[PDB]
Amino acid sequence: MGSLSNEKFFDISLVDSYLNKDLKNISNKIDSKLN
Amino acid sequence: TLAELLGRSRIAQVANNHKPLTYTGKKFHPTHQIIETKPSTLYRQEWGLKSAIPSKIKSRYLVYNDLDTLERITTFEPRGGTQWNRLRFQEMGVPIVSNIGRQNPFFKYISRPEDESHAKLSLFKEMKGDTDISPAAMKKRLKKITALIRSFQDEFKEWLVENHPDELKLNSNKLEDYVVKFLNKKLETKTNKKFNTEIIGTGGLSYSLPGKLKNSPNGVIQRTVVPGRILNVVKENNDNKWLAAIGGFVADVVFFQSPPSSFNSMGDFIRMKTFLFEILEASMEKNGSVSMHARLLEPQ
Amino acid sequence: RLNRIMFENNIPGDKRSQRFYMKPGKVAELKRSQRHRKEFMMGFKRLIEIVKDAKRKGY
Amino acid sequence: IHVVPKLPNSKALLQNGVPNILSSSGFKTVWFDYQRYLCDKLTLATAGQSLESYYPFHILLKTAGNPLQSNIFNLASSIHNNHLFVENILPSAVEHGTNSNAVVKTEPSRLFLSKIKDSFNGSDWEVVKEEMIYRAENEVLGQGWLFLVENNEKKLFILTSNNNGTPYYFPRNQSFDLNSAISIDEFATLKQMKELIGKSTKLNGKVQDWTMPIICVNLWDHAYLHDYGVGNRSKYVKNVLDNLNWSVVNNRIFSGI
Amino acid sequence: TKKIDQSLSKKLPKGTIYDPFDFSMGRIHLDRKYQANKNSNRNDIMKSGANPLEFYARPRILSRYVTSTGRIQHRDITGLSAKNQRRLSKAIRRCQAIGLM
Amino acid sequence: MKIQTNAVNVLQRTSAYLKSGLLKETPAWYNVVASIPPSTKFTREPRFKNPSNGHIIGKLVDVTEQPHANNKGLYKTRPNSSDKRVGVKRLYRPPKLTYVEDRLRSLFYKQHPWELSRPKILVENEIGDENYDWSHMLQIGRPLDGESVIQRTMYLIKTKQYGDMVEAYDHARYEFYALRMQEETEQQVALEEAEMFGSLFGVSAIEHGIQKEQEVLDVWEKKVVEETELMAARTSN
Amino acid sequence: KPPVYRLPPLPRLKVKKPIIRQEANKCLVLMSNLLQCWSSYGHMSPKCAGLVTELKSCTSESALGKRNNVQKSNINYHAARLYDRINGKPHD
Amino acid sequence: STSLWRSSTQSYIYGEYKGIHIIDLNQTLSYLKRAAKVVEGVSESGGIILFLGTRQGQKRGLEEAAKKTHGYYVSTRWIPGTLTNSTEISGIWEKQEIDSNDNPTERALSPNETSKQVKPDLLVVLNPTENRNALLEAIKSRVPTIAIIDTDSEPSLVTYPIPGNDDSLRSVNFLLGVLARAGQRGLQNRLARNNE
RNA sequence: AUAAUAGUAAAGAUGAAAUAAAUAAUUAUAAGACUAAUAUAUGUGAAAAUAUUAAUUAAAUAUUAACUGACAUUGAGGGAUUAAAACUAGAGUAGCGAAACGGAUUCGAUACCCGUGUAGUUCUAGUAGUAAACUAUGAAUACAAUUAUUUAUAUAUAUAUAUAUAAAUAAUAAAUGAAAAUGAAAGUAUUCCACCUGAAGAGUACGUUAGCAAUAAUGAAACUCAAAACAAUAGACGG
Ligand SMILES: [K+]
Ligand SMILES: [K+]
Ligand SMILES: [K+]
Ligand SMILES: [K+]
Ligand SMILES: [K+]
Ligand SMILES: [K+]
Ligand SMILES: [K+]
Ligand SMILES: [Mg+2]
Ligand SMILES: [Mg+2]
Ligand SMILES: [Mg+2]
Ligand SMILES: [Mg+2]
Ligand SMILES: [Mg+2]
Ligand SMILES: [Mg+2]
Ligand SMILES: [Mg+2]
Ligand SMILES: [Mg+2]
Ligand SMILES: [Mg+2]
Ligand SMILES: [Mg+2]
Ligand SMILES: [Mg+2]
Ligand SMILES: [Mg+2]
Ligand SMILES: [Mg+2]
Ligand SMILES: [Mg+2]
Repeated sequence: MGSLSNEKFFDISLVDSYLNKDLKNISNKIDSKLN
Repeated sequence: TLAELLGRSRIAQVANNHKPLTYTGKKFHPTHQIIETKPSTLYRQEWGLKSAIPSKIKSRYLVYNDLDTLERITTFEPRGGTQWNRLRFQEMGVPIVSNIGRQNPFFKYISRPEDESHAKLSLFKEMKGDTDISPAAMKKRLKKITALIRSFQDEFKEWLVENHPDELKLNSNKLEDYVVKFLNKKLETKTNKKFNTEIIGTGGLSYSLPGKLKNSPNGVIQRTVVPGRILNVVKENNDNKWLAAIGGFVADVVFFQSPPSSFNSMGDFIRMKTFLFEILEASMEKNGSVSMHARLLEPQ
Repeated sequence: RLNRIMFENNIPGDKRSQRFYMKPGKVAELKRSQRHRKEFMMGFKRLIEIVKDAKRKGY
Repeated sequence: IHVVPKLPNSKALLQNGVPNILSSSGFKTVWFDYQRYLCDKLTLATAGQSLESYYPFHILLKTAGNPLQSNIFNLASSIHNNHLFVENILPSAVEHGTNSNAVVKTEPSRLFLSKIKDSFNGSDWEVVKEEMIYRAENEVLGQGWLFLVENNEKKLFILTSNNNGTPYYFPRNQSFDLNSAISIDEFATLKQMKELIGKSTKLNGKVQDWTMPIICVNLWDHAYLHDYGVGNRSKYVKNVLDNLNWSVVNNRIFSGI
Repeated sequence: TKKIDQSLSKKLPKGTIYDPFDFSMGRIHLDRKYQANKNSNRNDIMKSGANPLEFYARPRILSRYVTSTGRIQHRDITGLSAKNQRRLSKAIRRCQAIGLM
Repeated sequence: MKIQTNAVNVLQRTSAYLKSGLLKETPAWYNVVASIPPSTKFTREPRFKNPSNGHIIGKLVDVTEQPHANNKGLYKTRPNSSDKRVGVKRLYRPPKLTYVEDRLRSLFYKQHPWELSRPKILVENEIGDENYDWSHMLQIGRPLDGESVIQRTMYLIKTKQYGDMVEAYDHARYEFYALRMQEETEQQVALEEAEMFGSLFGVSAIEHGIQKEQEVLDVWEKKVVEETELMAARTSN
Repeated sequence: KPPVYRLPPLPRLKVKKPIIRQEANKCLVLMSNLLQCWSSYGHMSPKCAGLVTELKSCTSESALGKRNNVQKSNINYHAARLYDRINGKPHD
Repeated sequence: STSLWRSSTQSYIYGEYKGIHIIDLNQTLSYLKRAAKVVEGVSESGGIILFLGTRQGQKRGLEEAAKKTHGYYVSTRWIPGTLTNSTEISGIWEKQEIDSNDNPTERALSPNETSKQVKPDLLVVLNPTENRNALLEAIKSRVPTIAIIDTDSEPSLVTYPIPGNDDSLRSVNFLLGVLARAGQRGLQNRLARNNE
């Protein structure tokens, strides 16, 4: 999963995607797809 | 070339084996390939091995580990007795049946994913089937795999947001399901333990198909009667059945109602006498043993 | 049974060895020689087993 | 590998068959095809085992007492029996291929006709042939073999076998068909045979039998159907016994010189 | 007498194959000679890959490698590797100094 | 042991005896040995290829031949310590012969342990006569056994009918099961048919085993009794 | 893994005092049982009748019964015969 | 076994397999042909060929090889000194004179001719590792020798080595048979030239 | 060792002996020294040394990556460390134990054995720099035929073995050697240092330097002799 993981104890992938505009550019992408 | 010929030679055909020739544990199946020499070759100590077998050996069957050793001898035992166990099983004409009603392993059946619904049970069996693995080679299954699985992150970071985006925004109960399937789907192409060393079916003990009746001059045989021996004079402790020695196999004997009085009389010498038994069924366990169930037919 | 415990814990041997003082150099020499004899006996028994096995097979 | 033996005057046999018994097609079935069929199956059964280095006659004796080697015994017995039949019905045992010999008049010897009278209460050879034809029709319902055998007492007698029954070893003669009903006299013979086999002390449970065949007739469908047809096997046995090669049959009787 | 000592009779397990020799005295003697504690490895923590020095506060596990009087067993008896024997002995000596063993 | 000189120079030492006159008559072997000189080099010879798998011996992969990054993600820019050690010994050590078929053979007998109980004859007849067509498993001249499966698997992978060795192996295994089942039935039926026509057998396999077990169990009875009487007396002490 | 210990070259391979098993005399054990039978059930008790009869037969001709009263070990003969073959010594 | 390797045989080894060294049969064939030609030459020249083999079971092969080459054999024990101390060991035994057809001339031999050493012209040794004495005597006596050289055997001790398994009676009898027939052909070619 | 407790009449020692409310048992207290098994000094350390536990500080391994670019080897003089004994000063002193005084043994016994036991053995701060300080074998580099056994790293998989490459040890080929033997050196070569030139006199004398001292280092000659020494062989002899 990496950034898109459900684990309470996540890895640095999540923190990297945050600072790299990936967890945000994917949340908007998913929401835009839902639209 | 000489190398090509050697690979196909009869000595090459025997698979490498270093298992103890003197084993005192539990024996469930043959461990060494029986070697046989003809009478003419035996007269000349010729067995097709590297060196002549000592003339003291009068048997025509042996089992060996090494063609030669640092002690300048062949490591062999002049015995071939597992063949008589197989041939005695054939004479009892009891087909081996699955107690779980599984498909016949010797037929190419069209199977489906009925049992594949346990993808998370067996995909993790590769890392969890490590009962007897080294403390660090098993630990190499953690970093080596992590990198391989971590190389599919981009593929699963796009497929999951294109095939099941709702789960990524609602719950991971289904996401975990898509993960187990993803790896297996991307692993079926891979070759992890592509060769399975588990025993296939009977292991070669019997190739008889159930169903056939035994015609005899006295009519069709309905119950198979086989001479045997009772080993213990007291039922197996914690078990409601005694043990018998029938045709090179140890079976569990169930008595009609009572135990014959020769038991108490004979005592610990009960094995000195031969009784007649009926072989109810024969099953195969995963350890490679045969579970033979018998019945002490007593003159009545 | 009690005697077996004494001999498996070397109680009688230790008591006798503590009656008189031995110089460290002599102690080391005796420990080296005893180990050699123990290992030598193990090598001897291994060779006798090979002989018996070889005899049984007709060599 | 067991190979089909080469027969004398094989070119004639593949063109004109065996005169007065079988045609060219009939002989190709009984020998060139069936003997190939048997030898190949024997090779597949015995290759890789000690039996591969033994001739079929020795194989049947070695395996006669082993219940689970009956398949090998059957193949060895049939192969030996078939070449015993093809040998005494053959125009000439000597190879007159380059001598173009067309005069082979072989007649029963005096030792054979003397043992026939002694063993059959003065019956003539012609009468014994009728008994042989009768025995085949009433004792061999299906496949089998008809033999004229000699025992250790110098007496010639008639033995019939069902399927592949050896004449040499009485425990495997297969002369009684137990699929049908048997009389108390036949059961007595079987019971007495079982007792003899139980008196042997050998760990292989084998007995001594010195019976030897003198004449062999193949009663299998591979030998007569194509030329005679279902139901005409008695006409086939009559022709075989009337056109036997007596140079071979006479040599099978021990003289002692 | 209808009784025999257990040392004079062999009990053939269930599901195993046997030869006629398995009923002889030679089998009895042969089984005694080749009777080694080879099943210990699967039950021997110190032969599994764990570091014996992590058990210095668990006297119960350490007490499996000392005699009745507390004498550390020689490597010939424990069957451990040189490193594990070295580490195990250190663990036991440390355990003794802490007041647990 | 030192390389001997006097065994291969018998002709030259003999010629000195004849030229001087110490030996009057030429030996019968003298002319024969002169025409067929002995080999007298006794040298160690290098080898540059494993004959079994064709692996090249004595080849060093230079850093120029490894331009791409490794499994660790690093480029190789200099020779490593192993590359800088002379490897002359590998040229002279007899190569270890290996075969893919050996791996399948070990698998087959691990999957079918009882195939080991079928006796195998290691004595060869004539390797040069084997004319086998491995399009089919059965062959005239050899038994049906594990080797039949392995050779069939190799033919399938050699003809490229199957790509993966596992798939070819499984295909061969089923052909082996079919042939094994036809033979198990031919033997059972042959025994049944013979008994139905009056065939009699002295001792069966089951009976043979019972008799052998009795012989052993009788000696065991005596010893047990003897050793259960020495114990009783010795324990009385 | 079990440590193999290899000996240096030796002038001989010999057992100083080979252990030979010596079976017990059947008459002595018969006497040892009869003596015990008398210790429990009493001397001349009818319970020891069979013991007395057996002892008399065992000792009738020789008080220790006829026995194979000889046994020697051959380990040293074989050890000396096979040592050079099995010692694993390097070639000369 | 590779553990028993005598590294002086390195050039004869094809490889190792199943814990043993595999001898290169291409070299065995070339060495065998050369050795066979030597036996044929000596036989055709009328020389004395002795076949020495002291391993159990070799007698039958050794006796027939001697018979078909009109040679000699020793299967029981090589007496140390048979060649170097021949007068103390073999002087008492009887000699005979023969013609070019190998038929006894029947001429009585002077005591001078019956005490002279009768040295073999060629020595064939089946098991050289157990016959060092004979090989060294052959060297001292300038007698060419042929022997089967296994991977643990010293090649330089013999004039014409034949690399090959010396432990199997089949391998030994196969190599001995080839050498014996080569001798037979030499003998037949010598008897034929006398006729014509 | 001291005290208590009950309990007693011998205890202790030796080849046998004799010299100096106990001994034994159960408690309590004090003191000094030592470190059972594991254990192979395996390993570690330059050597000397180093094995009850923990902690702090310092040093030490393999592979890979990058970097420096011959910066190396050896090493006169010099420097540092260096067992046991010994000495200086101050503490300590259970046990052991030169000496001394006694008891025995013996023809005698300045001994071996026993008792009482001082210096010493322990710690702190120093002096001194000697041992069969030994592998009686200086250090470095290149190289040469095998096996076995461990260890380490790596590789593979049909997962627990298998395959590799080093190190250690054992037995060897070759080679070397007076041989015993050495065996990766006591082999094949190269480089640097130390040292030797018949025995005895002598590691002495004298001088010098250093030390609180004992001593340590350096280190001769005359006279006399045709000896003297090593390995191995066959004997003889051995409480
Ligand atoms: K050390
Ligand atoms: K530069
Ligand atoms: K410098
Ligand atoms: K200096
Ligand atoms: K003190
Ligand atoms: K030393
Ligand atoms: K130096
Ligand atoms: Mg050999
Ligand atoms: Mg006290
Ligand atoms: Mg300690
Ligand atoms: Mg060390
Ligand atoms: Mg320096
Ligand atoms: Mg002081
Ligand atoms: Mg004193
Ligand atoms: Mg100082
Ligand atoms: Mg001094
Ligand atoms: Mg000095
Ligand atoms: Mg020292
Ligand atoms: Mg340095
Ligand atoms: Mg001085
Ligand atoms: Mg000396």
